[PDB]
Amino acid sequence: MRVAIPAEDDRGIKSNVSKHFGRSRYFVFVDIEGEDVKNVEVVEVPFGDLPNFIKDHGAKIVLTYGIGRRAIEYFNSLGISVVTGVYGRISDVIKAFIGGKLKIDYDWKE
Amino acid sequence: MRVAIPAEDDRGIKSNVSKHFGRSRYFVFVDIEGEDVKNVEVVEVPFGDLPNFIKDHGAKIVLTYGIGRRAIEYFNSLGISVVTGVYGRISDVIKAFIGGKLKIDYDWKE
Repeated sequence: MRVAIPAEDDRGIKSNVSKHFGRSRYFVFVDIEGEDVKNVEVVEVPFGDLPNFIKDHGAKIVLTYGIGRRAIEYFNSLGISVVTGVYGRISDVIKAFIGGKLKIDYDWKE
Repeated sequence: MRVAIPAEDDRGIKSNVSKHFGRSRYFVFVDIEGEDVKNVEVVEVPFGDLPNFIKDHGAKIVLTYGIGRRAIEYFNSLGISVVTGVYGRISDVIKAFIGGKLKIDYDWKE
């Protein structure tokens, strides 16, 4: 399926998850088929804009560090699932995600 | 992909989303391919048990009404996304989910 990830840099799968969704200016869209990463797409954000931006790009899951409750709810209303507390290099996150061992910062709100 | 939903009854896609994940005794697993529902599987729960139960059944998304923060985090650590605030007949939820128009109870915590 297609997974969306806010990036800190325009470095694609070598960038880190941006700590603030919403203020982030690059997103990485990763097409996953089984254990296999079939496509990486690295685009920039323009300027419920952001959620609609993500939905318009086909992403059905969003992996983020921090994101507001309202944004999560807006995502959810669009049938999009959000994972919070994710940090680190996006390449590592995608490998963790595929293998059921994601590293979550439980304390991302404090 | 495969979506897991806690059911109030053993009525499958005719049951409602159970209002309490965790105390629920039936789950519905729905295989979705595009706009198409390819398979429905209606099983019962035994007796991070529940999350592992869901992961062991191949579900990568969980749609729930209420669920605890700890359970969500545990799901997330297993690379599983959770949607909260979902209620109603499971057949209606699945149709909403596929079309980007899910109806969310923003106030499911109060």
